[PDB]
Amino acid sequence: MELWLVRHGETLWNREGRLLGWTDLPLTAEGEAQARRLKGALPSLPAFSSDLLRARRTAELAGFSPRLYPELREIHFGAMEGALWETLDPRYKEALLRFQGFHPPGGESLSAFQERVFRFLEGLKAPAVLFTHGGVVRAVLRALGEDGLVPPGSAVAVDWPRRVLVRLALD
Repeated sequence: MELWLVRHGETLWNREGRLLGWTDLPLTAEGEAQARRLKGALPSLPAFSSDLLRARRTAELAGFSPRLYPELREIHFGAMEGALWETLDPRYKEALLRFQGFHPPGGESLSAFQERVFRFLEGLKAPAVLFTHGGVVRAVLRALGEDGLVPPGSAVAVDWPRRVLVRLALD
């Protein structure tokens, strides 16, 4: 089933390299610019969005009026929220890089994150545009056997749960 996953525009922590999860940061000026560039580049399909500010605002600037679902939220980093990637302990960096076995204190385990995301995708009844987060797009891409990193404000269309159709990056 055709689904378009959109990574929200940049926030300050994306520039600073800090783990951004449920911290409700706003888009930067550049992030809003990136969101506007998406308007007209995405198909006219029903839309869904994470309820976090940066995602909702991206959907709005991209010309959509999405139905909100917390299930589309980025992973909850708990006590690691805001931690600099640079300073992340080796076993944590690798855990995140290999995308396997991770459960920060006060947060969500990667397993719970995946279950939440995939259960949501399974429930979709028709093609749609999903405004969501980097970690969500990465979970989906990795499950499809591909590199899960995409630029902020970019999108990826997939035939769920089979393959990636296209990666759309705008400048």
